[PDB]
Amino acid sequence: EVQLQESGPELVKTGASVKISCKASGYSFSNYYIHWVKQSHGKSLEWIGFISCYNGATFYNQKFKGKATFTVDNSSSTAYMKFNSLTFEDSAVYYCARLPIQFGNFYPMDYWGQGTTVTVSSAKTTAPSVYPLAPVCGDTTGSSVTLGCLVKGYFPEPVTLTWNSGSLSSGVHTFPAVLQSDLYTLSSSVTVTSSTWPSQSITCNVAHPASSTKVDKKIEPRGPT
Amino acid sequence: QVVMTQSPLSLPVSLGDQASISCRSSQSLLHSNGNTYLHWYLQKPGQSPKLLIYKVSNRFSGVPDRFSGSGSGTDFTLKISRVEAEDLGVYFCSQSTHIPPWTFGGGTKLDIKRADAAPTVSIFPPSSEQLTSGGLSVVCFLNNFYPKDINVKWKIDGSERQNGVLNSWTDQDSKDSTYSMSSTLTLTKDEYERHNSYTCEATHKTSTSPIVKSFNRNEC
Amino acid sequence: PAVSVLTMFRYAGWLDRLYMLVGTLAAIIHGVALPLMMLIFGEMTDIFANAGNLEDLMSNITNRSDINDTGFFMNLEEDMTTYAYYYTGIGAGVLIVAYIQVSFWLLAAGRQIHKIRQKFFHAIMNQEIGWFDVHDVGELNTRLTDDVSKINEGIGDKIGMFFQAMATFFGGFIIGFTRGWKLTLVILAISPVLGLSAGIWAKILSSFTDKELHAYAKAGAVAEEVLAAIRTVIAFGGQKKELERYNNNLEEAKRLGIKKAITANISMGAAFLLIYASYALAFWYGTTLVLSGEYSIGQVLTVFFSVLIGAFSVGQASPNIEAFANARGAAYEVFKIIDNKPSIDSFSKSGHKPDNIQGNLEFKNIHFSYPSRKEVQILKGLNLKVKSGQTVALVGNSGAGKSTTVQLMQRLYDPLDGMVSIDGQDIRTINVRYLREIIGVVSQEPVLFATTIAENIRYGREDVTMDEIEKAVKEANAYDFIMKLPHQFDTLVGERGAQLSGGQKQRIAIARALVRNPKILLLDEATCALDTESEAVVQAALDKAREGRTTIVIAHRLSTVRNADVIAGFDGGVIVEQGNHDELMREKGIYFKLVMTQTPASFWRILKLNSTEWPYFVVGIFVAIINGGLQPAFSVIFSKIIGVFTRIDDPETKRQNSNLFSLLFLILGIISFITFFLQGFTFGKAGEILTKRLRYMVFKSMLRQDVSWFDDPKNTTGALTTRLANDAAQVKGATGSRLAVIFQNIANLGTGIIISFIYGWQLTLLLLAIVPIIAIAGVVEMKMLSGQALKDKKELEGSGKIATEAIENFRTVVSLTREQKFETMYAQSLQIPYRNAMKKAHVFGITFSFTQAMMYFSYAAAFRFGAYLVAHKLMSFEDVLLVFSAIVFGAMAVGQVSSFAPDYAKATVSASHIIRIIEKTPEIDSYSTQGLKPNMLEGNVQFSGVVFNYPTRPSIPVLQGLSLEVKKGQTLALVGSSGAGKSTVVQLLERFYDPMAGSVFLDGKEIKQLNVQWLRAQLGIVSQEPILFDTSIAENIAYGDNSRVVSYEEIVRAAKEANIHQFIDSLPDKYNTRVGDKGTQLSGGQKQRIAIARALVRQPHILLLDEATCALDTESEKVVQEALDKAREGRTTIVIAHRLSTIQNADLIVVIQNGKVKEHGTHQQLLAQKGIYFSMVSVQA
Ligand SMILES: CCCCCCCCCCCCCCCCCC(=O)OC[C@H](COP(=O)(O)OCCN)OC(=O)CCCCCCCCCCCCCCCCC
Repeated sequence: EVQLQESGPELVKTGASVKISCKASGYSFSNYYIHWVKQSHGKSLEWIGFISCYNGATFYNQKFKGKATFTVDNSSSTAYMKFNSLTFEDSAVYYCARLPIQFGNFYPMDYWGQGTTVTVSSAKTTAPSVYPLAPVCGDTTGSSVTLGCLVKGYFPEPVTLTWNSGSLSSGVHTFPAVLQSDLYTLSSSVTVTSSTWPSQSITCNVAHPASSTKVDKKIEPRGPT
Repeated sequence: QVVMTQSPLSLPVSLGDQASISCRSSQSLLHSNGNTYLHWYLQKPGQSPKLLIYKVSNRFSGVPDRFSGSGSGTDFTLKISRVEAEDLGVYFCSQSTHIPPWTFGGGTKLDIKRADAAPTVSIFPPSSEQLTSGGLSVVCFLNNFYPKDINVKWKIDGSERQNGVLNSWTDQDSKDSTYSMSSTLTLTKDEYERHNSYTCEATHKTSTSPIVKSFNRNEC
Repeated sequence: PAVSVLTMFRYAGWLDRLYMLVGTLAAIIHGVALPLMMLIFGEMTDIFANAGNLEDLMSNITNRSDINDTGFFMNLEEDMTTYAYYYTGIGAGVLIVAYIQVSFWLLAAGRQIHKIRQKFFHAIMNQEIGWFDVHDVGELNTRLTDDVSKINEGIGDKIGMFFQAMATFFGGFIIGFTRGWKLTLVILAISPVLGLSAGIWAKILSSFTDKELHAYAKAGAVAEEVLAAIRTVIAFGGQKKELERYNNNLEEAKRLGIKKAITANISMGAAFLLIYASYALAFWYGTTLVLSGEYSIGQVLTVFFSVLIGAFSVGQASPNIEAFANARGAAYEVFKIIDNKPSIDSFSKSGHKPDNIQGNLEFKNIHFSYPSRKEVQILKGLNLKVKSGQTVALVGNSGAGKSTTVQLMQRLYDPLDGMVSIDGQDIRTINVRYLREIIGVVSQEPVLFATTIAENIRYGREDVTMDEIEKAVKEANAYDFIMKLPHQFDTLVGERGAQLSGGQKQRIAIARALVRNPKILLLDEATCALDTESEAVVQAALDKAREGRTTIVIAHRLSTVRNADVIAGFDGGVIVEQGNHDELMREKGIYFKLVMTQTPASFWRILKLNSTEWPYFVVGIFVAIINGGLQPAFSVIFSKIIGVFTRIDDPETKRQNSNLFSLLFLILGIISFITFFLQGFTFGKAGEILTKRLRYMVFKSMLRQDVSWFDDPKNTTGALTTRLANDAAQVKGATGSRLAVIFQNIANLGTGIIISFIYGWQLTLLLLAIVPIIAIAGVVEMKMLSGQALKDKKELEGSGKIATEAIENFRTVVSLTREQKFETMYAQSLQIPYRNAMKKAHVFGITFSFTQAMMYFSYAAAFRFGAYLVAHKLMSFEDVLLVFSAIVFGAMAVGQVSSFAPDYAKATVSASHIIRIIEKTPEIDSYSTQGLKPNMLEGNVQFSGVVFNYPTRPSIPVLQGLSLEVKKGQTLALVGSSGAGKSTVVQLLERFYDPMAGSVFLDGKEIKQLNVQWLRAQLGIVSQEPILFDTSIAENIAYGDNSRVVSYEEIVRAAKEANIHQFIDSLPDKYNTRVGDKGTQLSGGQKQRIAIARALVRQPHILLLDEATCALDTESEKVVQEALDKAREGRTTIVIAHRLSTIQNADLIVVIQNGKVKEHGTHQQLLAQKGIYFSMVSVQA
C-alpha cells in the first residue's frame, strides 16, 4: 500500500505567487528524494528539480534557477513547491515523484502523483456569448443533417452544454476548449436524419456557474438573406 | 544534454496481438560497469503513471506476464504480447545519466485499427446575431474519419490565409472508434462582405482528390 | 540458609538509608545514559550518510563547480558541530552521576561494616565458656576476618552495579522499541542464547581465585598431616611412601584439572561462535530490510547496538547476585552468633555486689555433667565446705570431678542440681563480673599475651600503676629474673617476643592474679607441667599468695600438699574421705594409696623451568599470534559494510556484496572458535604439567631438608602448605598465560596502527594522544568490575594479631575479667582503616568518573575532527570510521585482555621463593644413598663431648661437653632441670641436627659417615605425643618399617607386644578400623601404644623413649608401661626420664645440668650419692 496525492486544479492570475503540495501516504517518508517535474500540453517532460525530503537540501536546473522554491514538512509528511514570478508560459500539469536515496541514479522512479493542472490567466470574469449554427440556404441533399452551436468568449472553465436539456445523446461531439486572446472558444454539433428538422425542437442549453447563466438558445432555419 | 528520439509516435494495434516500440538515444547509455538503464513507463489519462519495465529486461513486482523488453547499445525496444482491453494509454521512455538534465521521452498512444473511412464535411456561415455583434466566424466540420492525420486548408477567393485559425480534434470514440475535427476563423464585419468564394479543403490518405467545399454570400 | 533480605540491613541506622536511596537513584540515572548516546550515534552517522550520498550523486558540475559542493559540506560542518554539545553534556552528567553513585554506595558499606564488626567481636568475647571447647577455636579465629570481608565485598559495591545493569537493560530495550520495531523482536529471539554466552562467560571471567583449591583438598590434607608429623616421619624414614601417596592424589587431581580446563575452554569458544553468528545473521536481516527502503542506516545501528548492549548488561549481573547470596549465608552465620542470648553473663549488671567478702565457700548437693555428654555424670551429690582463709586440697581419681570444682566456682558452668554458695549467698545471685574479680585463677598451663610484660600485668587490672606492678611482681618471686631481661618491663613476650621458661610464665600469671587482690584463690593443677626445680620457687610464691585468702587447689602430686589444712578425696564425683594429712594416711583410703605410690626476578630461569615441553609453547604461541591480528579484521570488514551503505551504485552489486560480507562474518567466527579452543587448550595443559611437576619437586625438596628448618616461626605447618599451594598456583601464571596476552595485544594494536597509517593520515596523529587514557579506562573498569583493587589488607592484618591473640587464649582472659581492655584496644587499630577506607572511597569514585568522562569527551572530539577531515574532500567516511574503530576497539581490547591474566609482582616473587627453596641444598642429605651401612647388628652408643646450639637461637647453649656411653641391651636414663638438654640426645642420634664440636658414634663408627636412612632405620623413636595419621590401624603401624611387603601375619604380633591386641579385638571392625577425625577416638595411652607397635615392626637394635609428664589415664598408663618394659628387654635403650618409677630399674642414670653430666650411676648408687638425683626422689615424699 503506497499512495501520493496532490491538491486540486488551480486558476491563478498573472504575476502572483502560488503554492502546490504533494502529500505522501503509506511508506517511510524520511528516506526518499522528491523530484518535481513539469509537463506542458503537447511537449516532452521537463525537470523542475529535487529535494532530499529529510533536511531540505535542494538542487535545481538552469532553466528554472530562481522561479521556484522548495520546502518540506516532516510532522505531516508533506512536500511543498512555492512558485513566484509567475508568468503565462507556465500553464501546465505538474507531477511529483519518489526516489530511493540509498541507491539512486541507478534505479527508476517508483510512483507518481495524480498530477495538478495550473492555469495562468490575466483577464477577469466574463459572461459567454452563445451563438446558433444553421446550415446554408439550399436543398436537403442527403438524409443525414448536422446542426451546430458555438459558445464564444467566456472565462473561465468549465461550461456545461446539453441538447434539449439532455434529451438525446446520439451523434454528440463536444470539442475541448480552444484558447485565443486570453479568452476561450468552444463549439459543438450533432447529426440526425432529415425527418427530424424542422419537424421537432432542437435547442442548445448552456450552463456557466461562475456567471450563473443557464441560457437556452433555440436554432432556426436560415433565412434567404 | 542527452536528447532522445522515439518511434512510432502514434501506432495502431488490434486485440490480442504483438506491438513493438523503439527508443533511440544520441549518446551511449552503456555505463562503465556492465549495465544499460531504461525505465519504460505506462500512463493512463487522469490517473498516475505506473512503472512497467526497468533495466531493459527485468520486470517489476506486480506486473502481468505479457510485457518484454530487449535491445542493446544505443537502441532499445519494448514488446507487447496479447494486447488486452486495459493497456490503452501513453508509454514513455527514460534515460541514464544525471545532471544535466536527466530527461525523458515523448509518448505513444494506442489505436484500435479500424477499417479506413472518408470524412463527412459541413460548412456553417455566421448568423445574423453574430454579424450584429460585429465579429463573425466561419465554421467547417469534418466527421467520422480514420486515421488521425488530416490536412485542412482554408482559401478565400482561391487564396491562402494563415491567421486566426482555430482547430480542434476529438479523442477516440468508445463505440465505433472514429474521429472528428472542427475548424473556425474569425473576421471583422468589413472584410467579410468584400469576398464571396470561401472554401475548406480536406486532404486525406483515402483519396487523391482533396475534399473541396465552398460557398458564396448570395445564392440559395 | 537465608537471613532474610530484610534483616540483612538490620544495623542500618539514621542516614545511611539516605545514601542507599540517593545511590540507587544515581545508578538508575547512570545506566540509562549509555543507550541514548547510541541513539545520537545513529543520528550523526545518518547525517554523514545523507551528505556523502548526495555529494557522491552529482559530480559533473562544470563549470562553477566548487562553491555548491562546499556549501553542502558546510551544512555538514554545522549539522555535525551541533552534536558535540550533546556528547559533552552527557559527559558532564555521567561524570557527576557516576561519582555520587560509587562514593555513596561504598561509603554506606564502610559505615555498616564498622558497626557490625565491633558488635561481632563484642558478641564473641561475651559468651558462655561452655559454648567454647565445642566449636573448635581454629575455625572461629578465621571466621571473623574471612567472613566479614566476605560480607564486605557482598553488601557494598556490587549491588550498585546490579541496579545500574538492570537500568542499562531496560533503557536499551525501551530505546530499542521507541526507535525500531521489527528488528528488536528477532534480536530478542536470539537474545537468551548470547545472554547465556556472556553470562556464564563472565561467570568464568571472574575467578579463578580459589576454585582449584576445591578439587585439591585431599593432597592438601595429606601434606598438612605429614608436615605436622615430620618428627615421627623423618625418624622412621618413610619419605618414599608418603611421597608416593601424595603422588597418587596429585595425579588424580591433575587429570580432573585437565578435564575442567578443557570444558571451560570449550564453553568460551562456543560463546565466541554464538556472538559472531549473531552479528552475521543480524546484519543479514538488517541489510535485506534496508535495501527494500524500509528503515535507514541510523535506525539499524541504533536499535541493534542498543539491544546488544542490553544483552551484555544482563550478562554481567550474575556474579553480583551470586556474591550477594553467598554473603547472605555468611550473614546467617554471623547474625546467628550475634543474636544469641548467653545465659550466664558475666557482663550483665543484675546480681548483687557484696563488699567485705570473708570467703566461706560451700557446695551443696552438686550434680554436674559437661555439655558435651549429658548422659555421663561427672559430679553426683557433691557436698563440701571451705572456711574463710583456710586451704582445702582436692585429690583422688583423675577425670573424676576435680577440675569441675574450679570450673564451677568461676561459674563457668551452671550445675544442674544443687547450690554453690559464697558466704551463705547463692553464686547465681551475685554479679558475675564482680564474682570473677574477687577470684584469681592459676591455670594448669600458663598463658602469656603477646604484648609487653606491663600489659600482661595490667590485664590483671587496667588501672594499675607501675609501682603496684613492681610490688605484685615482687610477691610472685618474678622480679630478679625480669631485671635480667634486656628490656626489663618493656620486654616483648608471647608468640612474637622472646621465649620464657614455664616457671617464669606461671609466676607472671600469679602476678596477674595478685594485683586483682582476690578474696578467693583457685589453682587448677598449678604445677603438673613444671619440673622439680621450677616447682619449688613457684610453690613459695603460691604459699605467699595463699596468706589470708580462701583457697581450693586441684592438683596432682600430693607432696607439698602436705602442709594444707584439710584434704578431700574424690571417687565418682563424691567426697569419700576428708581430714588432715596424718588422718587420711591413717585412714588408708584413696589418699594413702597415691601418697605411698609416690613415697629478584630472574626471568630466564622462570622460563627455563619449562624446558621439557617446548612444542606446546611453539604451537600455542603461533596460534596466539593468529588470534591477535584477527581482532582488527572484524573492524575492517565492519568499516567496509558501514561504508558500502554510504555510496551510490547498482542495487544488485550492493546486495551481493553485503551478502558476501555477512558470510565472511560467519567464517571469521568459525576460525576464531577453533584457534581459540586449541590455544587455550595447549596453554592450559602446559600450565597443568608445570604445576604438577613443580609441586611434586618442591614437596620432595621439602621432605629432604633437615629439622632445623622447621623451627623458624615463618616456617610453620599452615605457612608451608600455604606456600606450596598458593605459590605453585601463582608461578603457574607468570609463564602460563602471559605470553599469549602480550603477543595478542601487540599483534592487535600493531595491526591497527599499520592498517590506520595506510588509509588515513591525519586522524591517527590525533588518536595517538587519545589511546593512553582509554587504555587506563579499560584496566580501571576491570578493577571496579572484579573488585581486585579493594583487597589490600595491610593495617587490617596489623590489627588482627590482637584478635587472634585474644581469642585463642580465652580461658585466662575470661578468668581475669578483661573484655573492656580488648574491645578498647580493638577500637583504635580498626578506626585507622576506617578513615583510610573513607579516603580510598572518595579517590576511587573520582578516578572512575574521570575516566568515563574522558572516554565520552574524546569520542566527540574525534568525530568533530573527522568531520573537518571529510569536509575538504580529502578523506572518505570509511577511513575515519575505520581508524576510529581500529584504535578505540584496540584500546578496549587491551583493557579487556590486559587484566584477565594474573599480575606480575607476587608471581615473580613466588618464583623467587620456589627457586630459592628448590635450589636450597640440605646439609645432611637424607635422600643421599652413600654411607657405610655395615652388617654389624650390635648397638654400642657413645656420645663424646658433643657441643650443640639450636641454629634457630645460636645465642643460647644447650649441650657443651656432654659425654655418655650406652652398652648393648641395657637402659640409659637422662634427667636434669629445665634447659639441661636431655631431649637433644634423641634428636642428635636421629641426626636431626649436627653438633658443632664433638662426635656421635654408633658401633664405634661416626654417624656422619653412615647412611642417614640406615641410621634412622635401626632407631625406634617413641615420641611424647604420638602422632597418628588419618588412616587405618594396619597402615599407621606399617608406616614404621618402610619398603616391605608386610602381610596379615606380621601386624598382629606387633599389636600384641604393644598390649593393644586385646583392646582392638573388641573394637568395631578389628584392625580395619579407620582412625582419624572421622573414625573412633582413642585415648592418649592407646595412641602411645600404637606408636610403640609402630616402633616394634621395624625390629630396631636401639630404642629411644622420649616420654614425660603428665599422666591422667589411671588405667591406660600402666598398660603403656607394660608395653614399654616389654620393648626394652633385649634392645639398647635411651630413656628421657621424668617419671621417678621407671628410672629406679634402669641400668645407668645420667643427671645433666647446663650440658654437663653432674653425676651418673645406678639407682642405689646415686641414691647413696645424696646429690642431685637424691633431691629428685625426695620430692615425691
Ligand atoms: C610505525 C609504528 C608501528 C608500531 C608497531 C609496534 C606497536 C607497539 C605497540 C604494541 C602494543 C603495546 C604493548 C604493551 C604491552 C602491555 C602489557 C601489559 O601487561 O599491559 C597491562 C597494563 C595494565 O594492566 P594490569 O592489569 O594492571 O597488569 C597487571 C599489573 N599487576 O596495561 C597498560 O597500561 C598498557 C598501556 C600501554 C599503552 C600506552 C602506549 C600505547 C602505544 C602507543 C605509543 C604512543 C602513545 C604514547 C604517546 C606519548 C609517547 C611520548
